[PDB]
Amino acid sequence: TTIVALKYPGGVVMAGDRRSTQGNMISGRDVRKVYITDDYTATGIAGTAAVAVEFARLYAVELEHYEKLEGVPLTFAGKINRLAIMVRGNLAAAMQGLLALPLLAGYDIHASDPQSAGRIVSFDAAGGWNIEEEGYQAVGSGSLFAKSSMKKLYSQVTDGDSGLRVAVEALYDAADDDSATGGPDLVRGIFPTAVIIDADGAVDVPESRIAELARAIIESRS
Amino acid sequence: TTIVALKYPGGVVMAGDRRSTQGNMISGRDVRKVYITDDYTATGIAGTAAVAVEFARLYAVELEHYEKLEGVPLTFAGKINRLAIMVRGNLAAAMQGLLALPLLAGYDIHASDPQSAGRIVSFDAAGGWNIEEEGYQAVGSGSLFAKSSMKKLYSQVTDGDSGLRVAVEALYDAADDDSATGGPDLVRGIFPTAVIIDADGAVDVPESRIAELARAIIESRSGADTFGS
Amino acid sequence: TTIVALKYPGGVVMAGDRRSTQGNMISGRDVRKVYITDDYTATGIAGTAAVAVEFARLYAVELEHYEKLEGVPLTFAGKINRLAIMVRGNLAAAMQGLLALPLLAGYDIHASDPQSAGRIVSFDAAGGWNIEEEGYQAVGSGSLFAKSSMKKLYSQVTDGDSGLRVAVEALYDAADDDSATGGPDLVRGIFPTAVIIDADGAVDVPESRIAELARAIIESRS
Amino acid sequence: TTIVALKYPGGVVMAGDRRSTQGNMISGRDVRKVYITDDYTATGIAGTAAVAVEFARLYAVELEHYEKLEGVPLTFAGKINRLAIMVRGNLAAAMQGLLALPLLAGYDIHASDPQSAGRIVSFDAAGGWNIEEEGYQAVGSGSLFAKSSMKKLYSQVTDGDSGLRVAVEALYDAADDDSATGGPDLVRGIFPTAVIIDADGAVDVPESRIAELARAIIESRS
Amino acid sequence: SPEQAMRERSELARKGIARAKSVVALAYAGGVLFVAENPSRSLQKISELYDRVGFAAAGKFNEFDNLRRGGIQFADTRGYAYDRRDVTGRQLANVYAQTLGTIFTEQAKPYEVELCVAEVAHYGETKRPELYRITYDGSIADEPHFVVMGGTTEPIANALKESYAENASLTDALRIAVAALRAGVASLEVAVLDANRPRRAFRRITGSALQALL
Amino acid sequence: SPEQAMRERSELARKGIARAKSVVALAYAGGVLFVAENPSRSLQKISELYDRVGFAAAGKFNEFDNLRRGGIQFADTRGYAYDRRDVTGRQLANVYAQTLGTIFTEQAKPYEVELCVAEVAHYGETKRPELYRITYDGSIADEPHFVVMGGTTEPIANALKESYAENASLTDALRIAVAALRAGVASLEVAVLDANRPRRAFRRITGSALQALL
Amino acid sequence: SPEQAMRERSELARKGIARAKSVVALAYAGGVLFVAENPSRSLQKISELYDRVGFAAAGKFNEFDNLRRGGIQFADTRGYAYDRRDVTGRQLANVYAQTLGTIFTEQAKPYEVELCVAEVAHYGETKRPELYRITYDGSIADEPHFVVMGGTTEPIANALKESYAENASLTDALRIAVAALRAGGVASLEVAVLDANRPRRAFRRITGSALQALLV
Amino acid sequence: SPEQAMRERSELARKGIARAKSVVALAYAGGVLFVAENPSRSLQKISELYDRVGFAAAGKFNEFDNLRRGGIQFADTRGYAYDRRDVTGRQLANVYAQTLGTIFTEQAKPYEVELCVAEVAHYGETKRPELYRITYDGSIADEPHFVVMGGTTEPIANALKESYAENASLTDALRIAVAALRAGGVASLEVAVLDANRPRRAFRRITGSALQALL
Amino acid sequence: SPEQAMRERSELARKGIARAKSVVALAYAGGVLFVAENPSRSLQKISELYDRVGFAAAGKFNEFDNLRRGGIQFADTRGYAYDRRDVTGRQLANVYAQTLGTIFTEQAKPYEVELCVAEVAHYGETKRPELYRITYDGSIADEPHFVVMGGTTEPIANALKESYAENASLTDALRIAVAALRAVASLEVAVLDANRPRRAFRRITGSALQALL
Repeated sequence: TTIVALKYPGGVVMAGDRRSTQGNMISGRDVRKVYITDDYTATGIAGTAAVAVEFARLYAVELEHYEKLEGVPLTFAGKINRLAIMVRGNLAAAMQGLLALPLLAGYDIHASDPQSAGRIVSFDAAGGWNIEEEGYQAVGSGSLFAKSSMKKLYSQVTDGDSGLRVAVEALYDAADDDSATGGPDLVRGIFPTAVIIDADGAVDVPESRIAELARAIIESRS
Repeated sequence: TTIVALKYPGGVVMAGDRRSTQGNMISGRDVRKVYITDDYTATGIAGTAAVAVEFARLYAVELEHYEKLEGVPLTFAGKINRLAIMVRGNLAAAMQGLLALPLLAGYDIHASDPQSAGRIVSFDAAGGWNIEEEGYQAVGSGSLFAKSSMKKLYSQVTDGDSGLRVAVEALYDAADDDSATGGPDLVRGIFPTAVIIDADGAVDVPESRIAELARAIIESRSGADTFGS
Repeated sequence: TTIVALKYPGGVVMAGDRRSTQGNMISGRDVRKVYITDDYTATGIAGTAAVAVEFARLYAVELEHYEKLEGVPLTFAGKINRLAIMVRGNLAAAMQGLLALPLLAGYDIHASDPQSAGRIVSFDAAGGWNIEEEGYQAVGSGSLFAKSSMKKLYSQVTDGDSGLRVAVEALYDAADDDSATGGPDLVRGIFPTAVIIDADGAVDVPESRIAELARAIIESRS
Repeated sequence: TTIVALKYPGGVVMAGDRRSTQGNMISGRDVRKVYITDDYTATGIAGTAAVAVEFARLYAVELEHYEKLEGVPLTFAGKINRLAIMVRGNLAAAMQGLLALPLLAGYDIHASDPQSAGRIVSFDAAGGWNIEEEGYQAVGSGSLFAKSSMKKLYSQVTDGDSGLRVAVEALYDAADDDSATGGPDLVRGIFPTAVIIDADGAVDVPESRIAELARAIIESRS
Repeated sequence: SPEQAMRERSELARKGIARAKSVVALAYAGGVLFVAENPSRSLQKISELYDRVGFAAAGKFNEFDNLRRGGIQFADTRGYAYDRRDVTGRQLANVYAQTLGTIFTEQAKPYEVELCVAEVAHYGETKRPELYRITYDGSIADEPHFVVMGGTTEPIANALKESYAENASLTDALRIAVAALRAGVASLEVAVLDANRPRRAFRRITGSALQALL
Repeated sequence: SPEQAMRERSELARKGIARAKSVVALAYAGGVLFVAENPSRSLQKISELYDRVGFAAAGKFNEFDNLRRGGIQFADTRGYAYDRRDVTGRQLANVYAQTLGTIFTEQAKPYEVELCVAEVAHYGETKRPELYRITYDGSIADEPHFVVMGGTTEPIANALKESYAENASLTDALRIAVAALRAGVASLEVAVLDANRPRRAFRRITGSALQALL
Repeated sequence: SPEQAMRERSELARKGIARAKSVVALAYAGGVLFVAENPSRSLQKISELYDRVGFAAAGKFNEFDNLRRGGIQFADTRGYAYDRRDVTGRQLANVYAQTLGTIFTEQAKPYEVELCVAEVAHYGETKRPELYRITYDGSIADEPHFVVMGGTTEPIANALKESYAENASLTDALRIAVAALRAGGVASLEVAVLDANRPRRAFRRITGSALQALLV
Repeated sequence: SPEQAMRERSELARKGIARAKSVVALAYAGGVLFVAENPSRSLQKISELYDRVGFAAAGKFNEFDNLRRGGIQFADTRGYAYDRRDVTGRQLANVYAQTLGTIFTEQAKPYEVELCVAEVAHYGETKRPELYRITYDGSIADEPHFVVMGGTTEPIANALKESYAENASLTDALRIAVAALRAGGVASLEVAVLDANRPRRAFRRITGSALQALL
Repeated sequence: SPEQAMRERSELARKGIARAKSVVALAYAGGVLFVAENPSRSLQKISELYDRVGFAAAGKFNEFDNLRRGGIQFADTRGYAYDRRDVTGRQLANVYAQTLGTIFTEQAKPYEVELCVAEVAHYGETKRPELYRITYDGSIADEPHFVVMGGTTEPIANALKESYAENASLTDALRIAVAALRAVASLEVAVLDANRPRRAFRRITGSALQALL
C-alpha cells in the first residue's frame, strides 16, 4: 500500500492505490483507501485492512458526533488529537499484527492565509503526530519510494491539477518498486483514487481524470 | 536527540535539536522539543516522540490546573515532584519501548537570590530527579557529547546571549558526533529552538538570533579547521 | 554508594557519600543520602536513587503524621516496624531493579540509660531488620569495605567527635575500593554529609568540619 | 541456623543459635531466634529472617488476641493449627525464596499426665505439622547434625537441666558441621539463647547459665 | 419515635412467643434434659449444635430454625479454624445474643423466638452443666438449674421452681419437667446432652425407649 | 406534596442567595469586568476557568467553590481530550446548567448559589463578549451587556441598566460598577478577561493598581 | 394519593412548558421546517440528530439539551453498530418516549419539556415527512402536517390549522409558521430545515441575511 | 423532630443504663480496681484490653461486649502495626468516644451502655493511673480517682466521694467499693485489678477464696 | 419540609455549641495565640495541623477531634503529593467548609462544632497572620484580628473588640484573651510561633502558663 498527500496553492490532494495482499497473494484490486472524513478532511490508512477501515469509519463518526453535539466543528488541532488518540489505543493490538497507520489531509478554514490553509499530518504507531511542513508525505509499504519521487517532482506543483498529477506519478513510482502497491491497471480500468480539498470543501476526484493522467505518465515512461 | 539547559546570571536557557528518527532513517526535520510549561518553566523531552509530546502537554495542563484550582502556582519543588511522578508512572511502558526522559528548566520567583534563581533538573527513567549545581545538563542520545562540550565552554557564559550561544554550540557538538541529533540545516533554514527564562518569565528565542549564532559557529569551525590539521 | 552509622557513648552519627552512577558513568557528584527523619532519627538509603528518595520522604511524613494524629511520637520500635513494612512492600519492584535499602540511626528518648540510647538498625531487601549491637553498620556497594575499616578503627570511638572522624575515614576507605562510592572532592569542595544525634536531637554536621576531617585523612595517608 | 527442642519429664526446652548469613558472609552474630509466644509456648523459626521474625510476632499477637476475645487461651491443638495455617499461607513466597520454617515447643495445661505434658511440633514448608513423639526435634541448616547428636545424647535428658545442657551440646555439634550455624563466641561472650517451659510457664534461660554449660562442653572436648 | 417503635417491636415479639408451645431445659445428674411440647413428627425444636452443646427454642419455627443453622455454621467453622475443644456453649450464647440484638434492631420484624444454649462437661471431665437463655432482643442470662421458654412460662416456672432438685435421675427429672409444663409421648420431643457419651453428647430419646421413661 | 417540595426548595435557594453579598459582571471595550463585594483577602468569588473563560458567583462559598473546581476540571479535561480552542464559555454554562439542575432535583439541599460564566475573544480575534447566568435551578440565560447576582439585585440592576455604555473604558466600567454595586477597594474583588492578552485572559486588579482606578 | 401526586407532578411539568416560549415544525415541499421563538445568541432549541432526522424542543433548556445529547448518542451508536440507513426518526421518537416515561416515573422531578422528532426521506426516496411529538410523560403521537409545542399552543395550533398548505414552499411555509407563532424577526428567531434535497445531512440553519431574505 | 429525636434517644439510653447493675473503678496504691455487681459466673463486665489497659462497662451485655471486642480489635491491631508501647488508654477512650458517638447518631437504637477505660503505668515506670468514662453519646471525661456506672450512681458516687483515700491498700480499696456499692458477696461480685506490679500484663481477676479473703 | 428541617438541624447545632466551653484565637505580634477553657488533663481543643497551620475548636469533642484528624490527613497528603510549602490555611479552611457543609446536609445529625484554622508566616518571611472560622453549616469567614467560638460569644467578643490592639504581645493579648474569656491548669494554651523554623505550633504549659498571665 501507498497513500500520498501534497499541498498545492489553496488546497490539498490525497491519493491512494487499490491493492490488497495476503502475503505474496494479491487479494484485492479495487480497495478504496482514501476517505472524506468531513467537509474539509480526508484520511488515508495503511496496514491491516480490517483495522484501517474501522479507523476511518469510527473517526468520521467521532468528528460528526462532536459537531452535532456542540454545534460547531472541532478545530483542526482537535481533529489531529482525536486521531492520534485512536492510534495510540491500538498500540497493543498493532504489536500483535493489527497495525494501522493513518495519513491526514485537510484544509483549515480557520487558518490565517487561504493559500497556505492546507494541512498534512503523519502518524507513527505510538500515535505520535507531525504536521508536515515540507509539502508532501506518504504512508504504507511504498511510502519511501513515493516520497523520494515527490521530492524530485514537487517543484512542478503549481495548481490542483499539477498536484494531482504528481500524486498519481508518486503512486506509480511506488508500485514500480513495491509489489504490495498496485499500479494503474489498464486491462481492468482500475486506477488510484483521490480526494481534493480546498476552500470549497473535500471532493472525490473523478476516475476519468486519474486515468488520463495515468496513461500520460505511462506513455511518458515508455 | 539532544536537549541542553544551562544557568546564566539572572536566568536559564534551554535549547533542543529538530531531528526525529526511525532507526537510521530521518523521519523529522522540524520537531520542536522544548516547551514553555508555565510562565517560569520549560520542559524538554527526549526519547519516544509520542510519549515525549504527551508528557509536555499533560504536565503543562496539570501545572495550570493546580494554579486555577488553588489560586496560586505550585512551588518549584511541587513542580519537580509532579513531573517525577509522571515519569515513574511510565516505567513499565518505558521498558516496552515507550521511554521518555524530560529535562526541566525554570526560574524560581521565590528563591532568595535573583541572580541564582535559575533551576535545572534532570530525571532518570525511574523518576529519580536531581537539581543540578554545576550550571548545565543535557538529555538525549547526544547528551554526553553536549555535556563534555559545555564543560569546556561554560566559563564563557556571562549572560543570556552568551548562554544561548554556548547552548547552540553544545547542540552543534552533539550533532557532530550523534547521527540521531540534527545540526543546523542551512539549506532549509531550520535551527535548534530555545527558551529563555528570567525574572520576567519564559520566552521563546527568535529563530533569527539562533540562525545567526549557528552560522557564526559554523564559520568559526571552518576557520579553525583550516588553521589546524 | 556507602552510608555508615555508628554508636558513641551518648549517641549516633550517620554519614554518606555523594556519588551517583549509571553503569560506569558518574551521574551525580553531590547527592545527599542522609536525611533527618524526625528530631531523633536519621535515615540513609542506598540503591536506586528514585526509590531511596521516595522512601526517606514518605517515611518522614509517616512519622510526623502519627505524631500529629496521636499527640505523641511513635516509639523507636514502632519507627523500625514502619520502615521495615515500607521495604517489604517494595520487594517485587526490587526484584525488578528498583531495589532500595535503608540504614536507620536514632537516639531513643525513652531508653533507661542515655549513654546507651543510640540506636542503629539495618534492613535487608525483604524488610528483615536488625538492631545492631556491635556499634556500627553500613549499607551500599561499599559497605563491606567500610565495615572492615570501622572494625579496626572503632576502639577509637569515645565521643561524637572521634565517632564522626571514624565515620568519614570509613567512607574514605569505601571510596578507595569501590568506584561506585565518591571520595572527598578537594577540587570542587564536595564532601560526605553527616548527621549527629544525641539527647538534644538530630543535627546536620557542618560541611567545614567534614572538609577538615577529610583533608586530614588525606594528608595523613599521603 | 539450628534450633533444637527436647522434651523432658514435666517440660520442654528450646534453644537456638545466634548466626545470620548472606551467602558465605556472616551478617549477624546476636540474632535471637527463640521467642516466648505465650505463657506456655515457645517458637523457634529458621530460614529467611524477615519472614521468621514476622511469623513469631504475628503468631503471638494472634494467640493473645484469641485469649482476650474469648476469655480463655486456645487449646494446644488450636495453637498448632493456627501456626500451620500461617505456614501454608506463605507457600507461594517460600517457593520464591521467602521460606521460613517454625519449630513449636509448649507445655499443655490440659493434658492428663503432667510429667508428660511437654509438646514439640515440627512443620514442613506446606504447613504439614507433626507432634514429635521421640523426644526431640530440630529445624534449620544444621538440624540433621543436631538431631543425630541428640539421638546419642537424649538418654541423658532426665530433667530440664540436663535437657538444657544437651540442647546446648546439640547446637554446638550443629555449628561444628554447619558453617551457617554459629557456635559459642567466647571472645565476644555471645551464646545460644534458650527457653524452658514447665507447669509454671515459659521462661528465658539466663545467658550466664548457657555460658557455663558452653564452657564446660568446650573443656570436655579439649 | 425511638421509644414507641422499641415498645411495639418488643410487644410484637413477646406476643408471638406467648402464642407458641412451651419448652423446658434442666440440669440433671447425667447431663442436661430437653423437653418440649411438640406435636410434629419431623419438625424439631431441639437440636445438637456441637460436641457438648445443645440447642432448644420456642417461637416461630422458620425463624428459630434459621438461628439453629447459623449456630451450627458458627460452631463448625470455629472448631475447624481452631480446635473442637475451643468451641463452647458460652461462645454460642454470646453469638446468638449479638445476632438477635441485631435482628431486633435493624430487621423489618423482630424474631418471635426465645433460645436456650446448653453445655455439659467433656467425657471423663467434671464440670457443672451450663444453661443460657437468649431472648428476642439479644438479652442473655445463665440459669443454674433450668430454663423455660414459650407460651405462659410463669406457671411452668413456678411448678418447676418448687419441683426441681439437681442431681436427679433422668426419670425423676423427666417427670418433674413434664409436670411443670403441665401447669401452663406422641406430643413430646425429648433429648439429652449426655455427659457419658465420648464425643457427641446429644441424643434423642424417642419411641418405646421414651415410653419407659414416661 | 410535589408542589410544596419545589416551592419549598426554591425558596431556600433564593433566601440563601439573597442574604449574600452582590457580584456584577459587564462587558467593556477591553474584555469583561468582574466586580464583587468581598471583604476577604483570601476567599475568592471570581476565578479563571480557562484561557478566555471567566467565572463569578454569589451565595454559599463552599458550594460555589465546589462548582468552580468542577468547572476547572471539566474545562481542563475537554481541552486535553480535544484541543484548547475547543473549550468555550457556552459549554461551561451548559455544564453548570445541567449540574445545578441535578443538584436542585436529587440532592438533600439545593445549592444556594448563582453563577456567571463569561468569555471574551481570542487574541487578535474579533468577537463580542458573552455572559451567561445560571440559576440554582439550572435555568440559563445569556445577557448581552451585564449580569448581577447575590443579595438585592433589582436596585443594582436598574442602577446599571441606566449607565451601561457599550464599549466603555476599563476605568469607566470600574467606576460604574462600583456605584451600582454601592447602591445596594480593600473590600472589593476585581478582575477582568483582557481580550488583549495573548493566551490567558484572566487577570486580577488588586492593590495600588486597583486604587488607581478609583 | 399516589395518583394525586402524579397529578401535581404533571401540573408541575405542564406549567413549566406553559411558561416557555413556543416552537413549531411543519412539513413542506422541501422537507421539514423548524421555527422557534428564540432571542438567544447561542442557546439552541432546534438541532440535527442524524442524517435525515431533526430535533426541536420547548421547556427547560438544560433538560431538553440533555435529551438532545442522549438522542445524538443513541443515533450515532446505532448507525455505527449497524448502518447509517438503519437509523430512523421512528426509532428516536420511540427512545425519547421510553426515556421521558422513565424520568416522569422514577425521577425526583419530571422533565418540563416537550419534544419533536422529524424525518425527511433520504435523498431521492419519495416519502412523506414524519413528525413525532413526545410529551413529558412519555406519550407519543405522529402528526401528519405540523407540530406545536411550548407556551399557549391552542392559539398557534388553530392559526396554523387554518392556513396550512401541503406542498407549500419554503418562503410560504416560513411566513405561515411565523404568523401562527404570533397568534399565541431575525434577532428573535431560530430557523432551520431538514432539506430533503440534501445528499446526506439534511439539516441546515437559515440565519442572518438569508433568514432576513426569507422574511422579506 | 430532630431535637425531639435526640431527646428520646438519650432518654432510652439513660433508662437502660439505669435499670442495669452498677460498676465501680477506683485508683489505689498498686494499680486500679474494678468491682461490679454480677451474679453470673460466665458473663463478664470487666475485661483486659491491652497490656496496661482495662475495660469495665454497665448496660446491655450484648452491646458492651460488642464494644469490648472492638476495643480489643483496635488495640491488637495498633500494637501490631506500630509497637505495643504505642497503645494507650487515651487512644482507646478516644476510639470508644468516636464509636458511641456514631452509634448514637446513625444507628436504629442508641447503645444502652456506659464504659470505663483505665490505664496504669508500665512495670517499674512511675505514672498516675488514668480513668476515662465514655457515655452513650460519645462524651468522654477523665476522672482523677474513681468512676461509677450503671443504675443509680449518685448514691454510690457520694458514698465513695467521702470514703476515698489515695494509695489505699487493695483490701481497703475493695471495702470502700463494696460498701459504696451497696449504698445505692463473692457469688455476686466480679473483681479484677490492673496490677502495676506485673511485668507486662497488668490485668488479673481476683476470684474465689482469694477474693473471699480480701473481703 | 426542607425549610423546617434546615431550621431544626441548625438549631440543634447552635445549641450544642452554646452549651460548650469557649475558645479564643487572636493575632499577636508573635503570630497566633490559642486560648481555650479546658480542665482536662488529656483532651485537647487546640492542635497543630501543618508546619505553620493551627487548629482550634469548640463543641462536641468526638466530633471536632474527628475533623482535626481529617485535617491532618488532608494536609499531610497534599504536602507529600506536592510540596510542604504548598499546604496553606486558606486550604485547610476551605476543606473544612466543604466537609461541614456536607455533614450538615447529608448526615443524620449536624456536627455540634465551630472551627478555627490559623496560619502564620514561614520563618524569616513577612506576612500577616490569617484566621478562619468555619461553622457547623459550612460557612467560612476570615477574621483580621481574633476569633471566638463556643458558649456565649458576644460577651467575650464585644469585650474583645475594644480590648483588642494589633501587635499586642503574647502577654498583653493573652490577658485580653483571658479577660474576654471571663467576661491556670484548667486552661489550654498554645501558639503558632512565627519565629520557629518549621513547626510553628507549640504548647505553653505548666509554670510558664502563669508567668505570661
